[PDB]
Amino acid sequence: MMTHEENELLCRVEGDAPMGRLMRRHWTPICLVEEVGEPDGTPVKARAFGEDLVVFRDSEGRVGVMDEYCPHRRASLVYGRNEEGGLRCLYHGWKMDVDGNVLEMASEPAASGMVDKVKHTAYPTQEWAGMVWAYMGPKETMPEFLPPAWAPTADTRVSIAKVLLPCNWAQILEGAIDSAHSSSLHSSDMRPSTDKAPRMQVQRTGYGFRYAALRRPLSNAAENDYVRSTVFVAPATALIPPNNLYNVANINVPMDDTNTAFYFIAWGHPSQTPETETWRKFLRQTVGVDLDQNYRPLRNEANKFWQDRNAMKAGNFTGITGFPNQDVAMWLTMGPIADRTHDRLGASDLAIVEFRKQMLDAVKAFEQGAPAIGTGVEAATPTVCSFQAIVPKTTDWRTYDAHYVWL
Amino acid sequence: MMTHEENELLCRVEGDAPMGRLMRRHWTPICLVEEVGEPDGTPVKARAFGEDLVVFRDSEGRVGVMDEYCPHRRASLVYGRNEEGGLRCLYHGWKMDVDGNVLEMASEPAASGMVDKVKHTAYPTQEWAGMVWAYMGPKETMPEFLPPAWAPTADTRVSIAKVLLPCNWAQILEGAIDSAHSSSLHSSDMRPSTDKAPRMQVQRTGYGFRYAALRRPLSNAAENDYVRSTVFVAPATALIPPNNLYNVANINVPMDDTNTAFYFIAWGHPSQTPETETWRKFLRQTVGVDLDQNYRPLRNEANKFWQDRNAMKAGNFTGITGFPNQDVAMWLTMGPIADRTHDRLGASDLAIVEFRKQMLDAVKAFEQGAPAIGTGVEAATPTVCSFQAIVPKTTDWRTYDAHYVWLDG
Amino acid sequence: MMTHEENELLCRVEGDAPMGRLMRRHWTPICLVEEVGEPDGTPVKARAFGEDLVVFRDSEGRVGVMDEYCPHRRASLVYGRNEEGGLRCLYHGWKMDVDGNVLEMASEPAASGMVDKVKHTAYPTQEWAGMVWAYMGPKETMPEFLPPAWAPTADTRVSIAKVLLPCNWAQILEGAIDSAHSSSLHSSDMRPSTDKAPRMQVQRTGYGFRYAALRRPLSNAAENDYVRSTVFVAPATALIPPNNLYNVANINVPMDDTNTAFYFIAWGHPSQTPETETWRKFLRQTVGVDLDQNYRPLRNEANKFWQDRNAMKAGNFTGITGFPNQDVAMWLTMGPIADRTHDRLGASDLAIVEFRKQMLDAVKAFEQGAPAIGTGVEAATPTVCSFQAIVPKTTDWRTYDAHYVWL
Amino acid sequence: MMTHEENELLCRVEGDAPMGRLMRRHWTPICLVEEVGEPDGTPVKARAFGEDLVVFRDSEGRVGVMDEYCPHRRASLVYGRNEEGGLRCLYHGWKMDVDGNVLEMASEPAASGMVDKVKHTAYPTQEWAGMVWAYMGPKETMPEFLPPAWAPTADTRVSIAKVLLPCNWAQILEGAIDSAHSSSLHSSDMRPSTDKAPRMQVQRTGYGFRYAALRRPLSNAAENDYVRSTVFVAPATALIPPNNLYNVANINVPMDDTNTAFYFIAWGHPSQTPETETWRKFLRQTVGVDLDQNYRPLRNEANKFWQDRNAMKAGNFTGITGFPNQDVAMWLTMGPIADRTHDRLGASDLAIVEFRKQMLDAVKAFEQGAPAIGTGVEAATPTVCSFQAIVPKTTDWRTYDAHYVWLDGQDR
Ligand code: FES
Ligand code: FES
Ligand code: FES
Ligand code: FES
Ligand SMILES: [Fe+2]
Ligand SMILES: [Fe+2]
Ligand SMILES: [Fe+2]
Ligand SMILES: [Fe+2]
Repeated sequence: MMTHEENELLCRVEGDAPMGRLMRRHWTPICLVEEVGEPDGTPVKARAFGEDLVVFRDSEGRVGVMDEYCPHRRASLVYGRNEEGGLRCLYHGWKMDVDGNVLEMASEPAASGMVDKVKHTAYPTQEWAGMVWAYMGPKETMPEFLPPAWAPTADTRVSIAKVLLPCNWAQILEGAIDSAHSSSLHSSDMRPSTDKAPRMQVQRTGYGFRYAALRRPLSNAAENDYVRSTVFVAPATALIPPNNLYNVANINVPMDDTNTAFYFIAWGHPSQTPETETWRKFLRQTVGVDLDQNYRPLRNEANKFWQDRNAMKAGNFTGITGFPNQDVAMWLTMGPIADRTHDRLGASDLAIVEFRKQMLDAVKAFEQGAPAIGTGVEAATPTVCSFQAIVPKTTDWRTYDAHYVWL
Repeated sequence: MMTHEENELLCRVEGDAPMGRLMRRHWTPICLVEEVGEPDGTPVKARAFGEDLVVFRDSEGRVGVMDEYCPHRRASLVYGRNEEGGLRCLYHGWKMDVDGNVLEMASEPAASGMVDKVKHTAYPTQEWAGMVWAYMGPKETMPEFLPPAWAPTADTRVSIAKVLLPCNWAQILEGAIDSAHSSSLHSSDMRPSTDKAPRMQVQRTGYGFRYAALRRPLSNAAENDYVRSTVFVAPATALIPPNNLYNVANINVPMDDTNTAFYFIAWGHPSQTPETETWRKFLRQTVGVDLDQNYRPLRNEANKFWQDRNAMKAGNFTGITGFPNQDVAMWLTMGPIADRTHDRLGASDLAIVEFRKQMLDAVKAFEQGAPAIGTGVEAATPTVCSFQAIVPKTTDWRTYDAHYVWLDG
Repeated sequence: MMTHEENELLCRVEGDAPMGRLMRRHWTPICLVEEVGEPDGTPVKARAFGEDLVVFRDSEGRVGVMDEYCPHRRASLVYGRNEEGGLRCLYHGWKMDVDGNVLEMASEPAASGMVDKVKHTAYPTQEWAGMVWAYMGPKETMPEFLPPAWAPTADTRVSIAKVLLPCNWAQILEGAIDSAHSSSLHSSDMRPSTDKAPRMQVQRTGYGFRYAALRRPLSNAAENDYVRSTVFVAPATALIPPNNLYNVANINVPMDDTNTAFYFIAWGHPSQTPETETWRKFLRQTVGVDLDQNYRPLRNEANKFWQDRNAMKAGNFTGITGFPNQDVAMWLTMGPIADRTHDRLGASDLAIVEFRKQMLDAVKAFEQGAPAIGTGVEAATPTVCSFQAIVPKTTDWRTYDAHYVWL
Repeated sequence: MMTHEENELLCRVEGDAPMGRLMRRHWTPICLVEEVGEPDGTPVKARAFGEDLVVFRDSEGRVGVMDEYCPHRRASLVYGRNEEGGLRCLYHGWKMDVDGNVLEMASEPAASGMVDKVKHTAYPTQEWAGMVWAYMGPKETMPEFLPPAWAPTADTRVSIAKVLLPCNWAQILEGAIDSAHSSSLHSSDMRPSTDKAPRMQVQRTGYGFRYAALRRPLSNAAENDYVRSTVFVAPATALIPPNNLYNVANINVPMDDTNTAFYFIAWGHPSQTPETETWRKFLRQTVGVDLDQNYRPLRNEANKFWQDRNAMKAGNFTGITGFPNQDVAMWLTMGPIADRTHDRLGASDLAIVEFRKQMLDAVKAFEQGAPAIGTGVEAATPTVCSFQAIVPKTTDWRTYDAHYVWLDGQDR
């Protein structure tokens, strides 16, 4: 049984919070590449770990991620002019480059003490797989940026739905490591199985854990299992089981203690992996249709996530369209921070139990001096993958030589 | 560098707050005269210093400013019947006059002495320069109402834009004593200088301070300065440099700790000064177009103050229309109470630093029992004015004998 | 100069108007396959040549295209129940199959054999390339359905934007055979040339014509021509010059005399050709963003097609987003039926002149009993293709051996 | 098969049109009582047979129905002041009484000979059964006003849904003389029968016709019939079969050739008949929810009458809420004026066939000088009533001694 205090430790990320300090030891997505446009594009507002950030791509094509508020008198830089190699605040014309250097102050003299040497909070960035990433941890702790398990290479197609969700990251992450839920919630959105009650096994690792959900297959149940294996990559990534054509990953980024940037990714061979808008349409996460311009969902508690009771009477399980929308209805109705003090977990919760244990330990150990889970030598790499396959009851799923879906 | 505690002391006005108590030693604008209409007109809701007020113009034409909540069981009087010399609560028919006497209790037997016992809290009021004013301090401290420096007399055209802004008053006031910002923020809304970096000087006074921004003028920069002088009139009024035709003033009234009634005033000779709707259209502060019926801006953070990025690519500096809306975008994005603990000020902030020093000092002194800054003998006058002028480098600006713009210059 | 009577002959299609009789000798797109759904799906409203149609996919997966009004008392069958092998009107329960046989009249005695005697107007249909096609000509004139030039085969990716436009088809058609327009209208959306004034050459065929716009190339304009060839496929199809990756076609179907279903198609090899939603987003034709649910544009004359004057001052040519929406602005402002009586045509209009001449000749010939242009032996095939290429000055562009783009 | 010319003759009512003339020989509902308010109430805009009307209740409680446009320069009197025994035009202050007499002209010299010489077109009116009625025919043809069949007495509860529909009156009327439609269209809205194909029989009368829909009952089907008898009262009223508690009638007033005021009425003993808002909610014809403030439906073609495809997949027949909205979807999708030249009518259409033949004869006869159908000693009275009952096959339904539903199971 978790305690109130453990819940807080697990979930809070703003400012002081140990869990944030840990998370900030990993490279984090801040926003989509598509949001920042061309050189001199419109500046973008973002939010990670309780901090408001401005993101902008300068004349040379470099992407900056900085504190949103001007270093001078803290007007929002989102309104500023992005040109001639920096972002210029509207108010008194201080201009910053993408590394946070103040290149100029319109109403100030000279250069030696205030003009150049003043440095606006700004983080290292990278662009990869359709996202802008930043390292928001102590600077001297920044590792080399390496390909995530779900975007191994410059030629993988990566297609992203982003949805800003008004609840804490941990209940969303839990929903990616919860194989049984597909067999209820997603049962109108379907495998060689109808088994609703899979056996769970978890293998902890240095970066998180891998787990397998074992279902009785429709044929030769005596002989084999339907294995679906998911990878938990700490702090807040799941590699969930692929389909026959492409892979699927979830990364979640805490905007603050009660909001999360949810990224749902189709990835694989370009000829077998949907493009962005196809993927969004399939998921019902189309900007302008399912989401507003800020990728916030139009489905909400007051319209019951557009649930359709007549669809449900007709045999549609949830009456909610777009399987992630079905997920969201469940997560948001748990409240801004799910109260895990009131859970009644079961066999199906095994990987969620492992998540809670592992992450609580990892944050206490980190606070006492260990490496942040999944950093340095520990890291997951693209050798890590989820998969699904009919497997011999006498083969160890943990040693099964599965690779990501390609060609 | 201010502490959190100094920032609280400067900014908070509600209830006890020292700065509220200081500010209430001065007559305060409550709402526009336009809002109260005619005798027996619709009652108006206002808020000052964290109090909800009802304002109304009775059958004899007198304006009352009173606590909004009925003294019986505290239903809002804003819904009541304004007629026959009083405001009558709908609920049980208690009727108050402009001075908060209860004239009548519809359901109370004249038997009891109740009707003459209850007095509703109501403030002394004045109407002047198109505003309803009230005196919200301890009554025995009420001074004679004298004209503001920006409304000298009955023959002055005074044209007002009112905007209710969801931030704290002090960040708004600071935006009025901040000469350098025009040269960036308002650069597409232009004077005989292209100088963006004015050198600043202040002269402290009994009622606040005057400051001058000096810029190199376009011609004869060798021997002359372009002097723009702004007057800070404590607690929260800036006489901003005039143009060639008319004067510009700003008075800010805290509605509470995180909201302010902003009044942006064109005043001068009628023949040279725009009318109200012309001024509002010029500033894009038109009720029904830029503002709702309560004078709240339709521009906001969610719509990004209607900033148009294509206009900015085309060369417009802020892509925001109406110069005060460009100011508002900056003030509001600093958050409901700007955190000055995080400022990094520079040369261009000298008046703002002065303001913080003087007001923190004035509030401390006032708590210790000194008179509230700018009251009694020390009060600003119509002779105090902002000014703009090409001035010889050998003339001390503090010495320039300026008058407020009138006719012919 | 065209006369009023020639303008009407060319443009009108309702009733027995000869041009509509001519067009109905060709298999015609009625709606997209994506509107009709699964077996027993929601019936769809369509309109072609002045007739309101209902389209539905029955329980066996067959598509019907039928007069919209019930043959009983003419209630709309769009509201009917699509199930159990047919479409049943709500009012008295008459049930039709996709061939317009009445299977049952809920309320009629079976004895007075009326159920066998009543047939409902229903048209032969075909599904191909993501569209539902019908043959709306006299029944015995129905030709074998062959693949159109832009959808050669079952392994071609065809991605379709559909827009319902409130003007007559012919002006929309003309817009696809008007090469010089790209060099103005679409100048901010572009090429091997900045020649704004192409010289024009046309070659008539039995199914339409091909033309070439010849531009001065970026140099070697002494040696070469930059050739873009478009193919007019009568009556209302334009195969437009490819890009280096995929092919583009336009087929327009008159809904009536003043409205047109506009189909703008990307087609080619699946790995080089965008998916539907990608195509629609590129063109700003996304349902729910640019279009309402009936595929009508939200851009219109009262909102000036969302023309942004600020973008124009910043150097964007039109201030209108999505190049087809730029064309649409121009077409709809010419009025419901463009008044060709008041054109002042120039050299750039040669292909438009050919079209006017050929279609007026075609329909005049057809009234006197000539086979409809482009039917039978003369019909365009996938060997007929548009192209674009530098063409050393000394070659007949007419002899150029282009194929569509594939890999 | 009707001709185009016969369709036009049956349906058009504006101005000269003979059907318009025929219909105007009957007292006509113009609006609901509840629209006219109290004395000095807000003037009401109404429209019958192609004329725009203003309706107001004056200071003394009387109701006027008059040409909407001021007799002076034709400004709308709907905007005028209703006070001091009259309606005064805002423009130049001409003031008219409910009889159309000009009481005053604000700007005309007191003894300008013009005052008591201008008469504005104003019709005789009657208030009854929660409606304002007017006599819009030639004044010397006006008959005494008698109770409608469906509102026999001052003690009767009458509850009305009014809906302004954008189609011609005749296709709406036909919808009420079409027993078979209920067994399909209204099959999710349901009786001692599941028979979908009633046998039909008609009995012509001097005011219209009665018809009987005969279905096999669910018990003793070989001996007994379930009889639903509807009465058509010309020109545009149907007394529809009652239920066990109360009575149901439809009166339709053409607003012009392509718009119709539809009144749908529950009536009977006050303790057995729902109140107005009850009835409206049940039918989904509530103002502010189903209808705008002018009683126009928010359900339309563009939103497919809010047809819910999922409800249909779950087994609801039409996916449209409130049985009249189901009717309306069918009527309006036939077009502003249904084209009867393209019908293919079967046995179920017998009452509609009869209505078409009867009303085309009546308007032909009338145009040539016969009395208007259903005027005079010929008038339907409250003795005429629809009914529903199980009846032995050996009994003639024409003979069944029906009375309108009243109390318990006893007559009135
Ligand atoms: S607040 Fe940004 S430059 Fe002054
Ligand atoms: S609350 Fe105001 S009179 Fe009672
Ligand atoms: S109108 Fe369709 S079955 Fe009667
Ligand atoms: S128009 Fe009515 S009084 Fe003149
Ligand atoms: Fe899920
Ligand atoms: Fe400003
Ligand atoms: Fe074009
Ligand atoms: Fe019905």
